[PDB]
Amino acid sequence: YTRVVWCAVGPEEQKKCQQWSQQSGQNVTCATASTTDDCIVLVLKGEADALNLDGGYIYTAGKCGLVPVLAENRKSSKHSSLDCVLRPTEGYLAVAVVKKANEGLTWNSLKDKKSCHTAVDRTAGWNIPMGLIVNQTGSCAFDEFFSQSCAPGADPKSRLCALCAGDDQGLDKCVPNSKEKYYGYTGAFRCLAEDVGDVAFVKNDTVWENTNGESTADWAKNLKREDFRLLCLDGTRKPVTEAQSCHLAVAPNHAVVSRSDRAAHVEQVLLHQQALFGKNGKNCPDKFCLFKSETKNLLFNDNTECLAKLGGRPTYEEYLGTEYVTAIANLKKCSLEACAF
Ligand SMILES: *[C@@H]1O[C@H](CO)[C@@H](O[C@@H]2O[C@H](CO)[C@@H](O[C@@H]3O[C@H](CO)[C@@H](O)[C@H](O)[C@@H]3O)[C@H](O)[C@H]2NC(C)=O)[C@H](O)[C@H]1NC(C)=O
Ligand SMILES: *[C@@H]1O[C@H](CO)[C@@H](O[C@@H]2O[C@H](CO)[C@@H](O)[C@H](O)[C@H]2NC(C)=O)[C@H](O)[C@H]1NC(C)=O
Ligand SMILES: *[C@@H]1O[C@H](CO)[C@@H](O[C@@H]2O[C@H](CO)[C@@H](O)[C@H](O)[C@H]2NC(C)=O)[C@H](O)[C@H]1NC(C)=O
Ligand SMILES: CC(C)Cc1ccc([C@H](C)C(=O)O)cc1
Ligand SMILES: [Fe+3]
Ligand SMILES: [Zn+2]
Ligand SMILES: [Zn+2]
Repeated sequence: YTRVVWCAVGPEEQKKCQQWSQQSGQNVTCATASTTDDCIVLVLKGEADALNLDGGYIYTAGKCGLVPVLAENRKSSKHSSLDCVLRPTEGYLAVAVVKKANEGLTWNSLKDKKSCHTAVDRTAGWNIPMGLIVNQTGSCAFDEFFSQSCAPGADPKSRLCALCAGDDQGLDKCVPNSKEKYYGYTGAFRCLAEDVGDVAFVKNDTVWENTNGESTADWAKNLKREDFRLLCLDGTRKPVTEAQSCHLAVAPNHAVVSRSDRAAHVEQVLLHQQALFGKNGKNCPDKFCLFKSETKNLLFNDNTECLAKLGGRPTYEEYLGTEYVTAIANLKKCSLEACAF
């Protein structure tokens, strides 16, 4: 059935998509929206087929009837010569990161500091750290906990957007797409590295990928792992090598979602597209790589080894788990079941 329309979020994902579209022979084409929620509406209307989503957005989409199709999978220590496509996903570690030089900042003294978040509604950037903090303060006024924030996706006039920079020209401040300089895993870690915020809520991988030479980006060239600490829930501070034992939670991997009636077809095309543009793919290193965009995580995370079949044919609830779903239900109370569209 066998053409797929991919939904790109913002102009740089559009660029990368049009490139993929060309190389694929128009087997994949591109719709673009300004936000993930908008791409979710395109999918429901049937005007696009699929896009890859963080867990907090798999929640939104799943209430509207969309279904997990294929999950991002990275380099697992355990689970050895099992083919990547069939290997269970591990999850990723959500962490809070601070500068070592900012002595005496711990989980217990976050109040009134400056924070950097991936975007409103994302797992490691928003849902986990704010669900914890609402639980802890027994208060729904998360908008008043940090003194200033960059939380792309909140009111550009509020203090939740005060730290956001916008694009090259200072436009589009606090849009939840990669035009916002501090958007996403990479933008929130940048927000911290340049000392705009005191704390970044990212995942474990982000600190490694942008330190000790792994990046090459001008802001990240000189960043050293030993210059950062993770904040643990018991009040302590650990080197970034201790994430197994100092994280806020383990997150379900980003996954491709589609409308249930398109799922089989979307799944077939993507297995064949990764055969060509994935890690060992026929055409990757030389014509086109799907999982590469210079640390920008465009369409897919740059560390993705493959897209993996699911097994258990899970619903979105089962995919996310009862642990994670009740956390979001509870947090959403502050802002009991319906498609928000
Ligand atoms: C913030 O606090 C709320 C309220 O405590 C957390 O939601 C609550 O989560 C618990 C445990 O995950 C749910 O209870 C039960 O857990 C046992 C353990 O296996 C299980 O056997 C039961 O099936 C049940 O799920 C409980 O429903 C839920 N409570 C309410 C009133 O909603 C939430 O996890 C916390 N937020 C974060 C992000 O930490
Ligand atoms: C565009 O899509 C079609 C359908 O998948 C591809 O044409 C098929 O290629 C497969 C695998 O190489 C063959 O075994 C089929 O017999 C072909 N026929 C069909 C189903 O039409 C084509 O490979 C795709 N093009 C690119 C460059 O990605
Ligand atoms: C935190 O993230 C880093 C970055 O992904 C993980 O380290 C990588 O681990 C794989 C094998 O598991 C190695 O092949 C890579 O060379 C490592 N990458 C880098 C950039 O150093 C690390 O394992 C994660 N830590 C935990 C505890 O999950
Ligand atoms: C660790 C992460 C990748 C996911 C994860 C955790 C639990 C479950 C089951 C269905 C559940 O917790 O309800 C599924 C997936
Ligand atoms: Fe995420
Ligand atoms: Zn844990
Ligand atoms: Zn099931």
